Amino acid sequence: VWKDAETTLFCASDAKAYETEKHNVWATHACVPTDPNPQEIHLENVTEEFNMWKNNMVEQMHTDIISLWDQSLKPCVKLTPLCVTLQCTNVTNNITDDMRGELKNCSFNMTTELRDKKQKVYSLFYRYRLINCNTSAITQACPKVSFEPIPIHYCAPAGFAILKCKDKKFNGTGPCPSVSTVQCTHGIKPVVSTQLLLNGSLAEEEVMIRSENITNNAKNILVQFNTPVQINCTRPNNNTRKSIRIGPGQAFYATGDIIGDIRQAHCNVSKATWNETLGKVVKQLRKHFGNNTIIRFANSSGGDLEVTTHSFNCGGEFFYCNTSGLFNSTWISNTSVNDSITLPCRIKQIINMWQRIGQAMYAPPIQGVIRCVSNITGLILTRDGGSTNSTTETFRPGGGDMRDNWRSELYKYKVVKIEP
Amino acid sequence: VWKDAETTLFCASDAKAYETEKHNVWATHACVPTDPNPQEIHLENVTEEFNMWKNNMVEQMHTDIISLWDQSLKPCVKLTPLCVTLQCTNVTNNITDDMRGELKNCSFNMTTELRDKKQKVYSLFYRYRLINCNTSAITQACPKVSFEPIPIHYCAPAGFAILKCKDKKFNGTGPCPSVSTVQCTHGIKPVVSTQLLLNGSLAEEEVMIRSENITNNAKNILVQFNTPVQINCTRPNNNTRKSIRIGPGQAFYATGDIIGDIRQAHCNVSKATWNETLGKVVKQLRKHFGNNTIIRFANSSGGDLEVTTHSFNCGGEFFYCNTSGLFNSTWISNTSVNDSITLPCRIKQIINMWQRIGQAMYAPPIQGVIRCVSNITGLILTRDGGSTNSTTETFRPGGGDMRDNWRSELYKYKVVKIEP
Amino acid sequence: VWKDAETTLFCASDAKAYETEKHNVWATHACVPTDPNPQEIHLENVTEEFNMWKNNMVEQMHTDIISLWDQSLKPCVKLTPLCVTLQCTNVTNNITDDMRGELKNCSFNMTTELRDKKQKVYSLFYRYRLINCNTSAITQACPKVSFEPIPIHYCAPAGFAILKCKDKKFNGTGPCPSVSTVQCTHGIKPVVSTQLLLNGSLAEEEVMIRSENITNNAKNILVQFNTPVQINCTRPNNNTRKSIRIGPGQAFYATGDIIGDIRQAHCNVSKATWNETLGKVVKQLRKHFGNNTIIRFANSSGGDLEVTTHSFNCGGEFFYCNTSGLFNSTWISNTSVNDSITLPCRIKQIINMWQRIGQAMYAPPIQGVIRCVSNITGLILTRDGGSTNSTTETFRPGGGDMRDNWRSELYKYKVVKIEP
Ligand SMILES: *[C@@H]1O[C@H](CO)[C@@H](O[C@@H]2O[C@H](CO)[C@@H](O[C@@H]3O[C@H](CO[C@H]4O[C@H](CO)[C@@H](O)[C@H](O[C@H]5O[C@H](CO)[C@@H](O)[C@H](O)[C@@H]5O[C@H]5O[C@H](CO)[C@@H](O)[C@H](O)[C@@H]5O)[C@@H]4O)[C@@H](O)[C@H](O[C@H]4O[C@H](CO)[C@@H](O)[C@H](O)[C@@H]4O[C@H]4O[C@H](CO)[C@@H](O)[C@H](O)[C@@H]4O[C@H]4O[C@H](CO)[C@@H](O)[C@H](O)[C@@H]4O)[C@@H]3O)[C@H](O)[C@H]2NC(C)=O)[C@H](O)[C@H]1NC(C)=O
Ligand SMILES: *[C@@H]1O[C@H](CO)[C@@H](O[C@@H]2O[C@H](CO)[C@@H](O[C@@H]3O[C@H](CO[C@H]4O[C@H](CO[C@H]5O[C@H](CO)[C@@H](O)[C@H](O)[C@@H]5O)[C@@H](O)[C@H](O[C@H]5O[C@H](CO)[C@@H](O)[C@H](O)[C@@H]5O)[C@@H]4O)[C@@H](O)[C@H](O[C@H]4O[C@H](CO)[C@@H](O)[C@H](O)[C@@H]4O)[C@@H]3O)[C@H](O)[C@H]2NC(C)=O)[C@H](O)[C@H]1NC(C)=O
Ligand SMILES: *[C@@H]1O[C@H](CO)[C@@H](O[C@@H]2O[C@H](CO)[C@@H](O[C@@H]3O[C@H](CO[C@H]4O[C@H](CO[C@H]5O[C@H](CO)[C@@H](O)[C@H](O)[C@@H]5O)[C@@H](O)[C@H](O[C@H]5O[C@H](CO)[C@@H](O)[C@H](O)[C@@H]5O)[C@@H]4O)[C@@H](O)[C@H](O[C@H]4O[C@H](CO)[C@@H](O)[C@H](O)[C@@H]4O)[C@@H]3O)[C@H](O)[C@H]2NC(C)=O)[C@H](O)[C@H]1NC(C)=O
Ligand SMILES: *[C@@H]1O[C@H](CO)[C@@H](O[C@@H]2O[C@H](CO)[C@@H](O[C@@H]3O[C@H](CO[C@H]4O[C@H](CO[C@H]5O[C@H](CO)[C@@H](O)[C@H](O)[C@@H]5O)[C@@H](O)[C@H](O[C@H]5O[C@H](CO)[C@@H](O)[C@H](O)[C@@H]5O)[C@@H]4O)[C@@H](O)[C@H](O[C@H]4O[C@H](CO)[C@@H](O)[C@H](O)[C@@H]4O)[C@@H]3O)[C@H](O)[C@H]2NC(C)=O)[C@H](O)[C@H]1NC(C)=O
Ligand SMILES: *[C@@H]1O[C@H](CO)[C@@H](O[C@@H]2O[C@H](CO)[C@@H](O[C@@H]3O[C@H](CO[C@H]4O[C@H](CO[C@H]5O[C@H](CO)[C@@H](O)[C@H](O)[C@@H]5O)[C@@H](O)[C@H](O[C@H]5O[C@H](CO)[C@@H](O)[C@H](O)[C@@H]5O)[C@@H]4O)[C@@H](O)[C@H](O[C@H]4O[C@H](CO)[C@@H](O)[C@H](O)[C@@H]4O)[C@@H]3O)[C@H](O)[C@H]2NC(C)=O)[C@H](O)[C@H]1NC(C)=O
Ligand SMILES: *[C@@H]1O[C@H](CO)[C@@H](O[C@@H]2O[C@H](CO)[C@@H](O[C@@H]3O[C@H](CO[C@H]4O[C@H](CO[C@H]5O[C@H](CO)[C@@H](O)[C@H](O)[C@@H]5O)[C@@H](O)[C@H](O[C@H]5O[C@H](CO)[C@@H](O)[C@H](O)[C@@H]5O)[C@@H]4O)[C@@H](O)[C@H](O[C@H]4O[C@H](CO)[C@@H](O)[C@H](O)[C@@H]4O)[C@@H]3O)[C@H](O)[C@H]2NC(C)=O)[C@H](O)[C@H]1NC(C)=O
Ligand SMILES: *[C@@H]1O[C@H](CO)[C@@H](O)[C@H](O)[C@H]1NC(C)=O
Ligand SMILES: *[C@@H]1O[C@H](CO)[C@@H](O)[C@H](O)[C@H]1NC(C)=O
Ligand SMILES: *[C@@H]1O[C@H](CO)[C@@H](O)[C@H](O)[C@H]1NC(C)=O
Ligand SMILES: *[C@@H]1O[C@H](CO)[C@@H](O)[C@H](O)[C@H]1NC(C)=O
Ligand SMILES: *[C@@H]1O[C@H](CO)[C@@H](O)[C@H](O)[C@H]1NC(C)=O
Ligand SMILES: *[C@@H]1O[C@H](CO)[C@@H](O)[C@H](O)[C@H]1NC(C)=O
Ligand SMILES: *[C@@H]1O[C@H](CO)[C@@H](O)[C@H](O)[C@H]1NC(C)=O
Ligand SMILES: *[C@@H]1O[C@H](CO)[C@@H](O)[C@H](O)[C@H]1NC(C)=O
Repeated sequence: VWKDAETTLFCASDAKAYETEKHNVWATHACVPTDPNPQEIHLENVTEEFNMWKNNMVEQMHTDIISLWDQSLKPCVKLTPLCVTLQCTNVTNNITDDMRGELKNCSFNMTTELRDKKQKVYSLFYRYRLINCNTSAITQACPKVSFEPIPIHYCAPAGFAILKCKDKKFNGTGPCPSVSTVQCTHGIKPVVSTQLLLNGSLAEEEVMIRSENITNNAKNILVQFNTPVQINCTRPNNNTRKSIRIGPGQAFYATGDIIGDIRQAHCNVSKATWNETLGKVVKQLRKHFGNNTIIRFANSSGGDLEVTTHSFNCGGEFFYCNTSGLFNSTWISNTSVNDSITLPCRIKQIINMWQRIGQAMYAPPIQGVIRCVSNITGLILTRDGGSTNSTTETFRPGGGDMRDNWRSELYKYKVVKIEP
Repeated sequence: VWKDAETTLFCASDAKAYETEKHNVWATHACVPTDPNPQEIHLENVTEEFNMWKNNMVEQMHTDIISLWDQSLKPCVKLTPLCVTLQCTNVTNNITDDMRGELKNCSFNMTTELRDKKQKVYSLFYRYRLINCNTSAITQACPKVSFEPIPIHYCAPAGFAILKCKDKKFNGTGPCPSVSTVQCTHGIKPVVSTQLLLNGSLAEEEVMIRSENITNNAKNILVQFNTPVQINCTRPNNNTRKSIRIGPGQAFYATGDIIGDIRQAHCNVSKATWNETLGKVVKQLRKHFGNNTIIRFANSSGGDLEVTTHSFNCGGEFFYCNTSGLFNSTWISNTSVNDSITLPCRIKQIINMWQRIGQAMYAPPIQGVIRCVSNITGLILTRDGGSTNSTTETFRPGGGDMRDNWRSELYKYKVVKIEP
Repeated sequence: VWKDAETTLFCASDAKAYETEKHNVWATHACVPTDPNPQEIHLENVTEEFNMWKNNMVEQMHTDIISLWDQSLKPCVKLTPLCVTLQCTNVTNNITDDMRGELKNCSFNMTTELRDKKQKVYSLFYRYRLINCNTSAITQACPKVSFEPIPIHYCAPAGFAILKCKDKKFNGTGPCPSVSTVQCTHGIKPVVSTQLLLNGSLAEEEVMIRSENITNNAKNILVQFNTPVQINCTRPNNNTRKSIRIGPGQAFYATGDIIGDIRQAHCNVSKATWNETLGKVVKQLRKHFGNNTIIRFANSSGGDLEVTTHSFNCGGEFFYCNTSGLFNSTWISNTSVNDSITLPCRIKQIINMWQRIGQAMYAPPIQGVIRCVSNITGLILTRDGGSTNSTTETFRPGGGDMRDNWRSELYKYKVVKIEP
């Protein structure tokens, strides 16, 4: 007897990591070390039926990680008071292109100690007077933290197992020949991004495309790669940490010292991989739903900054990248058709977590010149509903609900229970 | 073996209701649906001894509901800051009877956004300058809530039962012939009122009077009816909801728009029922402790507004009703002796829950013209200690501890445990 | 089978005490009464091996009591706002010795009710204008509390026991002949002090010296006495309680009324006991590690006020005592060698609990003339690393981590588990 769908997930993690960093603090507090036994061991026959996209385990891991995020919001992060009005100026003494600025170094009036005293203080805002924040601001900061995803294992309890499709070619709703039962997963990393999977897991054989409804264009298409497309992101913006402890309740930072004239925040994607991978993707597409069609990739359709750009994190700052460089190639149905692609990005401090309960700020980006090298492990796509007179199919970057990213990770795990 | 008194109560509730309304939110969070099995099934003989007024289950349900009320106090309700001074005026441009006003439309100075800015704002106070609140003010309000009692079932756990006296005529301390054992109650509604039971449960046969000590006038007398006396309460006061979200931490309302000039807030009790019921009550009284006596009913003896009036709620506002109309009849011992009784009521926003930890405000009464039809299911009485030379007995409305209302509801449930 | 080290401790306590006092509130909330059975009963043979200083039970009781202290910090204690600047003066109108003052009666400006009104208010500071507090101030106060250690028993759960060395002469790392197993301890009192144990437990036979590493001078030496050295502490400082409730959120006190000109805060230690005890201690020392050496006792080496003085409490105020009177005797190796010792002490309101999360204030010391008689049950020592050419050994008062005080109390308890 195998019964499914039980919100019960054990956890596993730890080696050299402890506290400080918020991910490390979280894994430390919610996980125990693992054991290198796990045998799974598939048993002969025992079914061919499965459906990864109707897994409530995903929704569990999701709501869990979010609630944990609030549990991190509790102690140090400051929901108040200082955001009122900002006396900002610009570093531009001559100008072209009407740049203005995303980053501004500003002056302020700040409650320090005692009653109603102020001192002149530096403040930076990522996006002149006023302007403030809109109706909420939690400021994370904190003395000892950081933000790098840490491997988290999901295990089944006592009297429970987890079946796992080891079939390389799964239709997602469908015929699976090899079912095994593991007690605990290998350890999943919590990478929060859109459009591409960064870090994550690779396909064992060939590139695999997966959709909950290949006809319904509103449903996402998790495209998993057998190979990584490079992406090196260097944001050489510089900020010097100054945490002025002037008052008991108050804990204020001061960023925006020094110089260096860094261009925005910068990134690259490395293309050879992107050439073969995109060609092979249009190959898979044309060997699935797309039989004879020229495939075109336009950029994001529009929306919130988290939706229009590849919004991901390089350690707690929220990067937004113009994504035209990833999606600007028309793939000819007839046949297939040192330089690297350089993508324009921006660092944000003010992000909107949760629902609107509050905004989250990583206030003192420490040091400067911080490059994050990543492996493009993925694509999340939504199809642009087209016609058949166009003799072409258009595909756009979609996403937003990270639960889709977990289905893209939790695709081979379904918690099940055993009965005599 | 049957051992009693265990603070362990399972709960049951839900059908179409979900969240929003605070009662709905509570039942949703503290209850699971029920099953329409329950068989009770009385067993032949098995005792005649019981005592409803020494039940700690009542004290449990009570403390539970109150703690739950604080659990509702947590998220949205605002204990601070704005109550300081009020710049109020009156709508009276000509006058008789020196009415002044219970309700006032007032002007204020309000922290909106940023640092130390204000804007002119409407404010209403239910009860000229100043005056404020006394040393505490929690303001409930909230975007999605309401307040209507929701059926809550109390069940016994595993290895436990609940004996239930199905005897129609119980002396309260005494001889009960039919004991049954149910797993879960039919579902009790949390009606917070004094003097009368509103909604609640009716007596199966005749009117039943119940007292913990019929000699001790300090002990309450729960008079349960076999029939409901009508009470229709129309408060046609009008208030238009304006919730100005000016600042992140601040959430302010604005009531007191429009007009219609409604007299106070109004109510009615329907009398024919009240005639027969009161006659029958003096009948029961004269067939119990009152053998040969003329029975008179004077109004409340005095005290806090919650004690002098029939303080009940029509959806979160606290109504206070002049109760002379209910208790103004002298019942002659000799024999017995379309018009409806109309009662004067007032709506309050500022109530005192708990102990003095804080006052509770339902700040934006939404809409206007809100009529609540109710069934008078009850009387809670205290006797006026009289003499025997008066050749009369006087009875006054008492109450205050809602636990008495639960004994008036939890009268047929006593949690018990089973042993071999 | 006996396996050790399980963070599981049952608790026991209560007789006549209830709430109010914080210790009473704590024992009331975290303990159930006990039973006067406990039989322990040693069993013949069954080992000689033990090690009291590697007990994680101590660390458990410690972290528990501290977390409980924060749980007391929650409701009434005020982390804010009023500490800004103080307008203080002195009662000295003529002077010798440049005394200044530890205690000052001061004037202030205080938010009372409404918006931005103040009234002239008395304030006392234990340690002229300004000065305030440094970067945190929690103010305890509260309407109904106090602070006197209450006996707390530690018990082993189900399937667990606690072995107990009843050997009078234990080397601490070593050979123990009599092991017994109790379910619950006799009840340990939470005395927070340094250098001396006050209240606490006495040795059954002779004076016993105990060290984790008798060679390592950095390790503490818990010297347990078979007899108490007296210590009577009379602080006849007077303060009159005035709690002005001016505003809803605000709860302010007012101390520093009346007079009496009490000298600081005063104390005594009674010496005859101290004579024999110190002689016997140098006896034990010379019969252990000190074979032929003149033993000298200098005062505290320096540090925070909690480290330099015998920092203990007389009911919630933190006393600091000049400790030269305890350690000023050179003990001749050759042979041994009504007046009472009077020690100078100071009462503090501002103490630093925890880590630096915040300072704790007992704000209104109520009444005046409060004498606490105590039994000196102890010594915590650290050795001054000397030479062998000096032909003398010097010993200094050390301490600070109260866990050492619990090892000094939890010395005969090690929670263990049983297996077939
Ligand atoms: C608590 O207990 C107390 C008693 O202890 C109860 O107190 C009652 O409170 C209610 C609420 O206010 C009172 O109701 C109002 O009564 C007003 C006076 O009514 C008397 O006089 C009228 C003549 O105007 C008379 O018709 C009434 O008797 C009628 O009803 C009885 C049965 O009850 C019946 O036996 C009679 O035959 C009468 O029925 C005739 O008239 C009816 C209309 O009134 C017709 O429907 C029927 O077919 C027949 O022709 C009674 O003697 C009365 O004026 C008020 O009516 C107003 O306002 C109502 C809203 O509150 C609204 O619904 C009505 O339509 C009406 O509005 C119209 O008229 C007014 C002015 O009359 C205009 O301002 C409006 O603009 C509107 O105009 C329209 O109609 C005009 C005339 O036709 C026309 O010109 C115009 O063009 C428009 O078309 C209220 O009904 C009640 O009086 C109180 N009772 C007592 C004993 O004092 C209370 O019930 C109880 N509470 C509860 C919860 O139970
Ligand atoms: C801070 O202040 C500084 C000054 O202190 C200021 O400096 C400017 O910097 C910018 C960027 O380098 C310069 O912009 C470029 O100007 C080029 C030259 O334009 C002049 O000549 C044009 C014709 O030249 C063509 O043909 C001639 C043969 O005659 C040939 O030799 C040339 O090489 C070239 O082929 C002429 O059209 C132009 O005048 C136009 O505009 C003015 C108004 O500004 C108008 O009045 C005229 O009627 C006419 O429309 C001018 O005289 C220019 O070629 C170049 O344009 C190309 O590149 C841009 C992208 O960069 C394309 O958008 C465009 O389509 C062309 O492909 C570009 O515009 C500018 O010249 C400097 N200003 C001066 C005075 O030197 C900065 O703006 C300030 N900011 C900063 C941070 O530096
Ligand atoms: C953005 O802002 C960030 C800050 O938020 C800023 O960070 C800088 O990062 C760079 C690169 O890592 C640092 O540069 C290095 O600085 C080293 C330390 O220099 C300090 O101390 C010097 C002496 O130190 C010796 O002795 C001290 C004890 O006294 C001991 O602690 C040290 O370990 C060491 O033994 C001192 O001379 C120096 O001050 C010099 O310069 C200042 C002006 O800047 C001048 O006022 C002084 O008079 C003096 O000349 C400073 O106080 C330094 O050792 C090191 O130098 C070696 O390496 C470089 C190559 O990297 C060689 O060129 C050089 O010959 C040496 O071998 C190097 O210079 C810098 O310290 C950080 N700044 C801060 C504030 O921490 C980034 O620069 C900014 N980034 C951008 C993009 O703008
Ligand atoms: C806003 O301002 C307006 C004015 O702009 C003002 O209007 C008043 O409205 C009220 C309520 O309707 C009126 O009060 C009533 O007055 C009745 C008439 O009183 C006059 O006459 C009295 C004797 O009349 C009797 O006999 C005569 C024949 O002589 C006969 O026609 C009558 O029908 C009646 O039978 C007389 O006593 C009285 O004068 C008394 O008071 C004045 C001081 O005010 C004093 O100086 C006199 O010496 C004497 O004591 C007056 O001249 C009156 O009958 C009626 O009283 C009965 O009812 C009330 C309950 O309503 C009972 O309490 C009382 O016991 C009686 O049973 C009542 O008092 C008043 O007349 C209006 N004023 C004017 C100027 O017209 C309002 O006050 C303001 N407020 C609002 C919102 O409207
Ligand atoms: C408030 O104001 C009042 C005034 O209104 C003021 O009162 C002072 O109170 C203090 C404490 O009681 C007094 O201090 C003592 O003074 C003693 C006397 O000193 C005088 O005489 C000294 C010599 O006397 C010796 O020899 C004579 C014979 O000649 C013999 O009879 C005496 O008994 C004694 O043996 C003399 O040296 C001294 O003058 C010295 O100092 C002044 C400066 O002040 C300097 O100019 C001189 O050159 C010289 O150095 C003075 O004339 C004194 O004996 C005593 O000292 C002993 O005790 C202290 C400890 O208390 C030791 O530290 C010291 O080593 C000695 O053992 C002590 O100093 C003082 O006299 C009062 N002042 C007056 C004017 O009467 C307070 O200060 C104010 N405060 C309060 C709260 O009261
Ligand atoms: C430090 O400050 C604290 C305050 O925080 C202060 O505390 C005082 O503690 C002392 C000692 O315990 C108290 O002294 C006692 O006060 C008793 C009460 O006196 C009050 O009431 C008197 C009458 O009371 C009778 O009737 C009332 C009802 O009316 C009833 O409640 C009582 O129980 C009792 O039956 C009243 O006369 C008295 O006022 C007198 O004095 C004031 C000036 O102080 C004057 O203005 C009045 O006109 C009047 O003369 C006061 O209001 C009192 O009964 C008691 O007296 C008996 O015992 C003493 C010996 O102890 C005998 O000498 C005396 O003859 C009586 O037998 C005693 O005096 C005092 O009340 C506390 N103060 C406060 C504010 O509570 C300390 O003094 C300060 N300590 C230091 C070191 O400075
Ligand atoms: C998928 O979507 C299409 C419409 O886009 C619909 O026709 C089809 O029935 C859907 N499949 C499922 C399983 O709902
Ligand atoms: C970034 O570095 C990796 C190797 O670490 C390389 O494969 C990749 O091509 C680089 N990215 C670009 C755009 O050059
Ligand atoms: C990047 O994308 C935006 C829309 O998201 C588009 O308008 C813009 O032209 C693109 N930028 C580049 C460099 O192509
Ligand atoms: C607001 O304005 C009123 C006068 O309209 C004044 O009495 C009051 O002091 C003002 N309050 C503030 C916040 O200054
Ligand atoms: C009931 O109250 C009366 C006094 O009012 C008293 O005489 C009687 O003993 C009481 N009964 C009980 C059970 O206490
Ligand atoms: C209503 O009751 C109050 C006392 O609570 C009494 O003073 C008043 O006279 C009564 N009012 C009416 C309308 O009878
Ligand atoms: C309170 O008054 C003092 C002078 O008595 C002054 O120095 C101080 O600034 C005042 N504080 C406030 C709140 O203005
Ligand atoms: C005790 O400390 C001394 C150094 O002071 C060292 O020589 C000895 O090895 C230590 N013993 C243990 C058990 O570490």
